[PDB]
Amino acid sequence: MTIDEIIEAIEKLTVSELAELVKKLEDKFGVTAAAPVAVAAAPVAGAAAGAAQEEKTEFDVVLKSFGQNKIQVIKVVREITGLGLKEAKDLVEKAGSPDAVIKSGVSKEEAEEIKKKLEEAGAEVELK
Amino acid sequence: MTIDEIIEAIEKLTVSELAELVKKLEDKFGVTAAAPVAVAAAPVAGAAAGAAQEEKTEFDVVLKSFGQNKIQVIKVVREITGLGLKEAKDLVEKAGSPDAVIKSGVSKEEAEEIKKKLEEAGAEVELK
Amino acid sequence: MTIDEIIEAIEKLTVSELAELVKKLEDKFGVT
Amino acid sequence: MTIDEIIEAIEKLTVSELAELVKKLEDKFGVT
Repeated sequence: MTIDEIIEAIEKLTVSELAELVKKLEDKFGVTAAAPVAVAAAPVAGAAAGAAQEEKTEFDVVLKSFGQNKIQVIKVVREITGLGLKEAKDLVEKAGSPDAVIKSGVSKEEAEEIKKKLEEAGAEVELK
Repeated sequence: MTIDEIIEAIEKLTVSELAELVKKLEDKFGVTAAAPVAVAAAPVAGAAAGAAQEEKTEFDVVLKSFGQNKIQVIKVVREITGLGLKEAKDLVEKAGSPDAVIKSGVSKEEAEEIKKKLEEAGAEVELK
Repeated sequence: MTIDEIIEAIEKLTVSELAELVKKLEDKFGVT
Repeated sequence: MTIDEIIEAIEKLTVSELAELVKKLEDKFGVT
């Protein structure tokens, strides 16, 4: 294949394939020698990540409100994301804001499982 | 957050999130300074890509056969993957093999869509 | 977003700390 | 697998070709 032909093939990979491809280069060639593809492909995967959110092939969980149990909503957020306390309260308290995104790149199913576990905490969630 | 803590959060990210995280650092810091995270995170995303496949949150399309239509089938694989002739022929000829994976990391619909087009050219496809 | 929370945490790290985040990650995923 | 097809193509590239692939990708996605 041409370099350009390989670039268009790389451009057609799913975010997961790109990740696997890179991981596979790192194991085979070592972190140092594989680094060029790692940094060169991250933007491509980042693009695929975004294109999947706009094509609804993946979804995210936006917090519309933490309700009356801010602390209980933050609990679920920590459980989910692993964020420390400060940062989790920071993310939760950004509710209502478009980037109060708890998680993205998930399946509708998983988004539903998250939306519910969050709502069970008295928060209003919106799956985008 | 703790480093161990930051690390735990990253292990909780989706392939798409890690991909977008790396890309933001690159746009923010430049490919040279962001390189460390790019290389160190790829395996994390690779592990998440494999996890999604195992948990059925993402699916792949596997070629079980191409039949008498090796040519037409290679045409579709080339269409879907952008692989060149040689490479496309190589993969198609791997039909029946576990690694005759035409595409992975896709959604059930996309996987279905792909399965359709391949079966249309004379192939026998399995969605996993 | 959650990723933004991680980034802000990462850019706060010192170069020595960042180096430790990286070794560990690479360590935990069989990196060479 | 398809990615294995791409990996085999990448490792057959000369060091100048790999660099050209890298330069192009970064370029197209606005990398600095």
